[PDB]
Amino acid sequence: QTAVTAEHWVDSCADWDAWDKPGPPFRVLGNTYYVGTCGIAAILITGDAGHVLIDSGTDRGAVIVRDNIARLGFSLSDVKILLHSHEHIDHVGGMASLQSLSGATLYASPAAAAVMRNGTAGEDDPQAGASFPVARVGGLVNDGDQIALGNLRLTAYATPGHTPGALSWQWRACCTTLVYADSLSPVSAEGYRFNAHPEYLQAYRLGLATLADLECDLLLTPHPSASQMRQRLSERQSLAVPDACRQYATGISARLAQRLASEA
Ligand SMILES: [Zn+2]
Ligand SMILES: [Zn+2]
Repeated sequence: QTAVTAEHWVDSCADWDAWDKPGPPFRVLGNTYYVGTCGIAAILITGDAGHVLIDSGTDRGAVIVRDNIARLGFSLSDVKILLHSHEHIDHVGGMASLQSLSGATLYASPAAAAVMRNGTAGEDDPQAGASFPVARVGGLVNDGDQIALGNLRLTAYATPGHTPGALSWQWRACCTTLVYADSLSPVSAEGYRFNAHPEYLQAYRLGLATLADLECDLLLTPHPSASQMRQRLSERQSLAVPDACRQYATGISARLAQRLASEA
């Protein structure tokens, strides 16, 4: 009838907080929970035949994710499937620790699977320049592929640009359609330059135009402040906004247009 631990989250976590700062878990909607840190998001989706967990945070943030899952009363061994947003250390750095202690099978896009297998980028990664423990990928996720676990059902959408193998996940919670849209930010390491890889930008455009048109009632981001999750939690009754994915993707296209303006 209102938050309850999401109110505690607003009091405990700030906007653009530290990646490894401990934070409380709260319920997003129905079977979907937030189990991430104050700076890095981790999405837990519970079902009758196990749970799905998206993203791990860093190797230090995975300790907070493990704690937050236990705070809600859910068993880590009941986490049967691990998913990812994109293959950066602040989101999948502790994936190997969560996979080892839960026994879940980790699904990843081909480009992300190479990073998890090697523990590092990644020639075409815009931020190629910290390594993390290697993880065991059990399945490959392509564009439009579905993930099934009992009554749970998630569909992935290849939305590269921030990373070559970034994914955006969409599921239903009972209804409401939630979308875990990737960071998609036109950020990179100094000296990478976006305009040098036009093969990388057309696919960037293709995923952005796909994300904007997805059925999308509630928006979630690996960096919570990317979708103003804290403001939506503090200001309103629900996290769901009409045209949430349409506004977010248009904002990314605006940032991308200004990023390509810094070419010359
Ligand atoms: Zn990133
Ligand atoms: Zn990040």
